[PDB]
Amino acid sequence: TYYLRTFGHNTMDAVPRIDHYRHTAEKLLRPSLAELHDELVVKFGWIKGVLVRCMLNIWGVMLFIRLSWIVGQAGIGLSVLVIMMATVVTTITGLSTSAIATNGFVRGGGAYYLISRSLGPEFGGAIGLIFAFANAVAVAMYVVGFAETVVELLKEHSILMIDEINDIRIIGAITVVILLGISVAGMEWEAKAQIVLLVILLLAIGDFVIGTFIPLESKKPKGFFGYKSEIFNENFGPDFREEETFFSVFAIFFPAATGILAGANISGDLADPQSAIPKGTLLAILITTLVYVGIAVSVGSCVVRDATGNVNDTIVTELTNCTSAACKLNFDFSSCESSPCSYGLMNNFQVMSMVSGFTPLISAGIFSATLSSALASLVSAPKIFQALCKDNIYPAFQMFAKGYGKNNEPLRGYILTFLIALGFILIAELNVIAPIISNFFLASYALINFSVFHASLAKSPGWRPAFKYYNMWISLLGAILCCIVMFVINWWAALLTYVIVLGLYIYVTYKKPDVNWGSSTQALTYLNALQHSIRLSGVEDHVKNFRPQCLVMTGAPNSRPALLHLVHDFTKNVGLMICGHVHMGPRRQAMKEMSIDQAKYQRWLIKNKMKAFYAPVHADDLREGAQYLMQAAGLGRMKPNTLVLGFKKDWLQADMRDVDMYINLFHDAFDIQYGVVVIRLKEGLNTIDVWWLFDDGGLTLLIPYLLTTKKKWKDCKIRVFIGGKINRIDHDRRAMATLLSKFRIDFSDIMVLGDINTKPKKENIIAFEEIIEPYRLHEDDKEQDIADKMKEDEPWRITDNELELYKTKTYRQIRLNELLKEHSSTANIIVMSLPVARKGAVSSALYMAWLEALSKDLPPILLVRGNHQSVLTFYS
Amino acid sequence: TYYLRTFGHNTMDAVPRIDHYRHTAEKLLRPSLAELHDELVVKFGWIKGVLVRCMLNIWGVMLFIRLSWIVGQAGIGLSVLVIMMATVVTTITGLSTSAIATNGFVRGGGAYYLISRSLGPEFGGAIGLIFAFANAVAVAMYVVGFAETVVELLKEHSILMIDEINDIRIIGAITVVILLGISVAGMEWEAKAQIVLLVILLLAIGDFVIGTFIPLESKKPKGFFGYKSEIFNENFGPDFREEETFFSVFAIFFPAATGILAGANISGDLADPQSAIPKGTLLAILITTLVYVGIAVSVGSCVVRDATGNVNDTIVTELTNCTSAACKLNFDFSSCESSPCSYGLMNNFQVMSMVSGFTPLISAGIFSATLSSALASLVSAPKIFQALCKDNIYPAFQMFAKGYGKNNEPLRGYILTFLIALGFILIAELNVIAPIISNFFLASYALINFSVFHASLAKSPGWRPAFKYYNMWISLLGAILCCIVMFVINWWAALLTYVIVLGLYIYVTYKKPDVNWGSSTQALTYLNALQHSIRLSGVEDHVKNFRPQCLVMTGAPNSRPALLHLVHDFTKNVGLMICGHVHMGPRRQAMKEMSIDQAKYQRWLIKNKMKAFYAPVHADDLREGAQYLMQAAGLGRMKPNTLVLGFKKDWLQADMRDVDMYINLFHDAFDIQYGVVVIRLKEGLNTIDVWWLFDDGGLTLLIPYLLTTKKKWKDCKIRVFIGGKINRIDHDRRAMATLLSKFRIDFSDIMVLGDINTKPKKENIIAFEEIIEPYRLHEDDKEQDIADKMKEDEPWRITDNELELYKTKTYRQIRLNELLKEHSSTANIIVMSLPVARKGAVSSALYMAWLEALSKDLPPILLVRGNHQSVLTFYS
Ligand SMILES: CCCCNc1cc(C(=O)O)cc(S(N)(=O)=O)c1Oc1ccccc1
Ligand SMILES: CCCCNc1cc(C(=O)O)cc(S(N)(=O)=O)c1Oc1ccccc1
Ligand SMILES: [Cl-]
Ligand SMILES: [Cl-]
Ligand SMILES: [K+]
Ligand SMILES: [K+]
Ligand code: NA
Ligand code: NA
Repeated sequence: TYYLRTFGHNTMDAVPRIDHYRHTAEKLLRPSLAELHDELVVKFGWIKGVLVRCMLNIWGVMLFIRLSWIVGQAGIGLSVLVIMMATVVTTITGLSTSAIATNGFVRGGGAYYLISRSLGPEFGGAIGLIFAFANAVAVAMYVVGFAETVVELLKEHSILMIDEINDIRIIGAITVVILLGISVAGMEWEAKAQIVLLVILLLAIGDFVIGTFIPLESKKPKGFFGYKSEIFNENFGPDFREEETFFSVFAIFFPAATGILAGANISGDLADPQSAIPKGTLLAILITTLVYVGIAVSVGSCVVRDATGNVNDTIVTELTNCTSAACKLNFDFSSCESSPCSYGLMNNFQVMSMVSGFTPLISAGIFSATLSSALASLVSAPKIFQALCKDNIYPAFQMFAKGYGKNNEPLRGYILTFLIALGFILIAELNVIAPIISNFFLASYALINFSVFHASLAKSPGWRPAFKYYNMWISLLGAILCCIVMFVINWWAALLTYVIVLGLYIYVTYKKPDVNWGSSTQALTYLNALQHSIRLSGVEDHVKNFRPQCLVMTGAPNSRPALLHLVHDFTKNVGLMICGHVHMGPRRQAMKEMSIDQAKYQRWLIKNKMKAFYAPVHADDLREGAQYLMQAAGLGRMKPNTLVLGFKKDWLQADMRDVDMYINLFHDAFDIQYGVVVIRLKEGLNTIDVWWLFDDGGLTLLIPYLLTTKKKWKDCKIRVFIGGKINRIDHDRRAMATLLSKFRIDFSDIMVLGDINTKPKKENIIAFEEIIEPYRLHEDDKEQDIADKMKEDEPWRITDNELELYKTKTYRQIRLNELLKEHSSTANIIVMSLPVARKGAVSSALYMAWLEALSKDLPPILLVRGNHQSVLTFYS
Repeated sequence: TYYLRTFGHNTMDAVPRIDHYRHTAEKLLRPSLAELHDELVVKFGWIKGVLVRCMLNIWGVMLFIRLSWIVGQAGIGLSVLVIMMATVVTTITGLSTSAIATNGFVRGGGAYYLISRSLGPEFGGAIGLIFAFANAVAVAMYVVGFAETVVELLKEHSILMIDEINDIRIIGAITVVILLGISVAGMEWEAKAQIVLLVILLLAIGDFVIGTFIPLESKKPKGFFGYKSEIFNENFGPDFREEETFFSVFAIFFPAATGILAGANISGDLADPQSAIPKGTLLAILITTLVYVGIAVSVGSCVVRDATGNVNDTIVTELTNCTSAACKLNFDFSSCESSPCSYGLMNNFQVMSMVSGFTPLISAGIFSATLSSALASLVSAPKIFQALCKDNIYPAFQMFAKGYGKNNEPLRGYILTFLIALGFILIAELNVIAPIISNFFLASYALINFSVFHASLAKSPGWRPAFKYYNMWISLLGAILCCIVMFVINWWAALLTYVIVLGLYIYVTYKKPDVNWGSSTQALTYLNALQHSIRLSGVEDHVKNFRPQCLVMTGAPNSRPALLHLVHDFTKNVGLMICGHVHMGPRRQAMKEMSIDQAKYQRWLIKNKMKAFYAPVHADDLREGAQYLMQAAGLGRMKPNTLVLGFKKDWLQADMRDVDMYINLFHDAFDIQYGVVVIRLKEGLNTIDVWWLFDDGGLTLLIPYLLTTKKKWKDCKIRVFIGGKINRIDHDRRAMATLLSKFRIDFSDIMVLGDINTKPKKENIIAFEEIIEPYRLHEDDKEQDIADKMKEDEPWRITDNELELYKTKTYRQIRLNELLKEHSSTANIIVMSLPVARKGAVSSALYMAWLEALSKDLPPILLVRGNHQSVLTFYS
């Protein structure tokens, strides 16, 4: 029966499957909500790819040469502490790297890809460039270590080509060329070389361990004695026998702990990360740390610090106190504290190859240790560089993004890193440059830990690490410790690397590349905005804290640029600006139109440096869309309180439905207690005159003050016009002066006008009547059928009863325009009180004609009507 | 002739008057917008009340006693440097005080009133308590200085009552009693006493200056020589003949620079501030600094450092070189370096009373200098205390706010400060206390400067200070310098004062007093929220940055508390919660209802730790108000994307118009790309089962993950139910497991059901039909009048054609409820996919019955339908 078929076969709705969430690597092409609702070649495992590579990269030129010197200059306990501090740093860094790795599929590159996809392209580009350069230099430094041991073994025998430095450069160039050859040959060959070096190095470590368990009398003159408790108690203690300190020993040891990201830098060639990187990196760190601690302890409890290389030392046991621990085992290697004696645990770096068995085996271990790390860094650098260049963060380096072969191999990057390493090898004296490279590595580790902390601070639902044990405070502590260790090693190198990081960050944030990766920075932006708004929602309103929160019915924010600039003038950095656009038409097309317009106009607002919000709505007409915006726009206490309208210039030649809707917008704004600002200015193209004739709470006074508080209008002086009575001009002038001095509003002059409430000129009244003519109802000259006109061609038709009952207001508007023409004709901008027409008593056409008559033939003028709630105060 | 009357007489709209902005000190007030729209005893001047008080408070014990010691230890140049540094601190503090005091009317109080009204009651209360205590201690300090000079002048004669440390207390108690008496007498009496002390002190200064232009041979054995250029060139340079440094000298000098707020603590008795405090304080600071500099230079270029007072010191032109500025004038006061000589600039503090003429005049200058400052502190402390107590910030001190007499005089505070000063006088050894009091004053000054900087960083339109020359960077610099100077003297005193300020601030912010003064803190809250939202508006959306932005149709947010808590569970700290309320009725009453409910419900939300926004609207019905909210609610990119509704539990016993409106809310949400979440739980009042059978983009999966994120559901494990095919259970289960492992969604078990698509039980289908019957159209048994029935009692009437076209979907809902009953009966919460009914094809009643049949008789269940835009991702 079909009752037992595939669920979801008898419906259009699709069951969840991986094909709906897969970008490119289809099935059923998951149905849209409308369709359901609308009316009808080389891959490595974690062992060979991560564990082995990190293992080899960590173990370099120090495990077999300089570690004994460290256990000599500092005690066994102090050496263990030095090891454990860097181990803690690398362990926290590895935990953070794992947490970043288990968040999603990592395409290619290493630490760069993780950092850039975690917290964006600025830190990402900075750390990518710095880490790539650090690996390129580390190639030269490991090769220089190889050259040093080669020339040392040649000088031990009878062989020398040129001066020691020149021979070092000559051999190092050859080895770097050979390493470039192996790297170019491909990744499988690199892996084979890596595993053979791993087995040789493990054999060398076993050789050393077996050697320390078989003491011989030939090495008795040396420091070798074979795990004598006297040596243990003697070497346990900080004997710094030169211009050396604990911090300097830590600075010397720290480069050994690096290389933890060799496996993570291969992510572009791993079978799958999110399973390989975490366990491989953690196991590598654990094993390397255990080996370091064990070998340090063994060499400290088996070799004495000072030793004289002569069989002439005797064990006769003659009369001697010999409080030192050298004599307790025998008289060999004693009393070379007066003059510099040849060797021991403080003057010999070959002691590792001494206390062992087969010494050429230890030399081969040296070669393998220093060459595996160089190969790892030489592979690591171009992968990171190519991953960063594919993103085109720095357009100048686009050439190095190319790949070759079946597996994308950056041969240009290989050539570039080979050239950089070769250049740094010819110098061959890199002890000055080593702290800078260590600080670069530390900066990369610190920003990895900060990446985890920052992604955990922002609470993005898409953070979701698969790897547990990644506490955010532990990662923040790891970043802090990385910075501290960076400063401990060569303070000025740390300052310089901070300078480079900051400069690259600024350059990237100025270039502003067009990439969107869902970084933790954007999530943190959202979280900050939400938390700040929630905090603001609990703040009680107060009069001194009032701001003009303006909703402007600009439609497209491009139609009236000058108007939007003017509104921005008294809103930018003070209050809120919402650009309201109402879209009409069929719903399906209008939704797409709004989606396109939102992006386009928000981008235009950002590009033109406007601090405005775009608020598009869909409604059947302008009035109800404005109703939507005036009822619901905003969030919490950031809702608008003022409606800003551009003057309807074409109302004379337009359908009176449109002007009726304009005036109804006025009425609705007054209905829900909004202030209204009407702006009339010439869109084609020093005093600010404020005619404050009616008390609206002070909005018509507050707007021009905010105008003068900006640099654009800083040179314009506010002068005030108020209404008064003749023969009392000075009294009212002084009252106004004291009133706005209590408001601390700077003014240049106050003009009291007594010519208001006087009949305007005959020509002006004739012109107003001529303008009014085609909108009169003329009920006096008509029969009772005019009531039908009052319900069909209306309520915009102008009646005779209201034209006679409001003739005072009409004359006041005309006379006020005459006064504005006579006085404020040469003002930069005019702010004037906006008349309020009582709803249900004044037709739309009469209101619009009042505004036209009052505003005609004037410089930029603002008609303002406040909410009649107090907006100013003179109380503290 | 009425055309020339008062403007605004023939209209209802008023003209701007002072009475419209006056709290209590009439007229007809300002007419409301609705009315125009809706259809039918001691006061001081700045000279006496500020300038004199500040000059008297600044000049204390040091001006006439220890200034010479400072000029002796440090050089003339370093003395001028110390004076200028303290002057810079006090001048920036005075500019900041001026800027704060020229904003609004300052009722009473002093620096407390300014600080509290500028940046709120927390810092305000802290600094009020600290400054009041500091002035109370300073009373005892100045009284102790007066007692010390009295006892010194008594010991110069043969008079002595008891041991010096006890005679000091005996005299100091008497002087503090007399000071309390004169303070209690009244303001006018205190002013007269201050004026006479000012004239006596000016006479003493003139005495010193007149006596320095009169070199007498009787004072020649001492350091007095009378402006010899050798002394000028010799008294430069820092010769510290003790364990004293430059910083210690500065610490000794700084208490002389304080007292700059004496005229600002009298603000409650000034004729008018905003004009008295600025000019008076600045002029007082300038005058005091000029006098300090002149006195330092004069006494440095006139008196030598060391002087062995003896007539036997003569200069008979003996054979000697003596390359020092002692013999160049004469042999007097020469060679007292082997043993400490009796006096001079370094060993004498009475040198001021010696250089001058009449010496008792200088002693009276000492007395006036100490007593005027003590009186100023004793007056200022209770004024600040009673201003702080009138606000009830600390309700334990409410008894100290009451005043007696015509002018409100805090007599209780007077007794309190008298008792504190008397207690500190009995100790009589306050040199340990001194750094604490200096640090208290410095903290007060620093927070004044920070008040100006804060009010300038926030850009409140109501900041508007009347005093220019108040650059905010200079104020920030002054605050930083005040902190630095606080640290320079007695670092641990600075730590202690920071501890007290921090503790008082925490206590006040925990007590949360009910005041609202329009502080700069609230303005900065608004500015920060706006800036963060503007920054967020320029952030491109990404899939892994998606958050659930939910608009919940709660109505009153306390009607369904369990539903509100559940929505909060997956919204708190992640995404946005908007509580939508639709208000109906007449507009005039509904606006007032909305205004009341906004405050009430926002306060209720805050008081229950809910991070939700209240969004009330006025609309004709629920549907169009919800349309308002879905179209316009939110600011920028912080707009809702999901609609959350509670289940209509009473839909059976309700008018079908309401349920039709509910289902139309569903359809409208689906129309504009909104997810819908339906929640059905018992309002009366461990696994999370997710039955997500259709791919909505992942919202049905994302919500219960966010549920498990919270600590309330941290013990609940997500287990998943999907629809599959029999005999392919394991393959589908594995596919689901890998899909949600790529999503990093932790699950306990996956259950695949093949029993879906099978016919439900007979009893359940019978019950569904019985519930359905009352809303059936039954057109098969009727005539063409059913078409009219399908237009009036409609479109909620259920047709037979759709009941047959969607019988499979009905059976699926019933069967799914059976499966939920048998499987998820014990779950803590159930999340299930929400069926999508195609608009125009399924009646409202059929859709509601589908939901009811699906979710009936179950634990708390969520029906979720996502946007069908991708919400999860497995890409990094
Ligand atoms: C940034 C680390 C890159 C390799 N450099 C580093 C590696 C190791 C090691 O153990 O991997 C040990 C040392 S060190 N302190 O010399 O013993 C190294 O410092 C060098 C090496 C050679 C030239 C100059 C500095
Ligand atoms: C916080 C300031 C309160 C007054 N105390 C202060 C005032 C003046 C002055 O000139 O007004 C000078 C000094 S001084 N020369 O440093 O001792 C004063 O320190 C004293 C005074 C007496 C007892 C202990 C400390
Ligand atoms: Cl690394
Ligand atoms: Cl003060
Ligand atoms: K290493
Ligand atoms: K003083
Ligand atoms: Na290596
Ligand atoms: Na004084």
